[PDB]
Amino acid sequence: SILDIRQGPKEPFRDYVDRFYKTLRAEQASQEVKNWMTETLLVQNANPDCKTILKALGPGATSEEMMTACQGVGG
Amino acid sequence: TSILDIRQGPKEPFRDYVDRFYKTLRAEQASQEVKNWMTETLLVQNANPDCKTILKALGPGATSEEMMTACQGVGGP
Amino acid sequence: ITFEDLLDYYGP
Repeated sequence: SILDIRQGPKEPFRDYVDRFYKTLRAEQASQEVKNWMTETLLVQNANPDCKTILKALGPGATSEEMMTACQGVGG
Repeated sequence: TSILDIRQGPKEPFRDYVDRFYKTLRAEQASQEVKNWMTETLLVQNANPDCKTILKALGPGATSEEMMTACQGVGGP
Repeated sequence: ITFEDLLDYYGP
């Protein structure tokens, strides 16, 4: 499921987001729901270090903004 | 024709809101697991303030019957 | 509750 795509504790955020979008390709959902998934579920399933940053971005944050904020986490 | 459109009115009976949520979710394109997750998260998230408070205090272990009854004192007809 | 709970509550 897309529900279960979850970031590993030291998984680079870019790798996780790539896995999330890849699973989303074959997920049965409206584009509206898919988009909402990338704004909400993607944050909920992020690792503790990334989630802290993502929550500070505020509701309305897009995956592009998230990428900028989190890609550098863990070097 | 989207579950994302379903939000409880401030005066809307909780039973009426769940009815709309259910019927909309039936028609929504999603896996059963995603529909289950939608129910576990959106139904409470999109409830009005007082019903949301009651539902959260009840906790996720609450049954449908208990849930309906617990919220039936909020709002109008 | 889940969608299956709602299915059980309301029926079809």
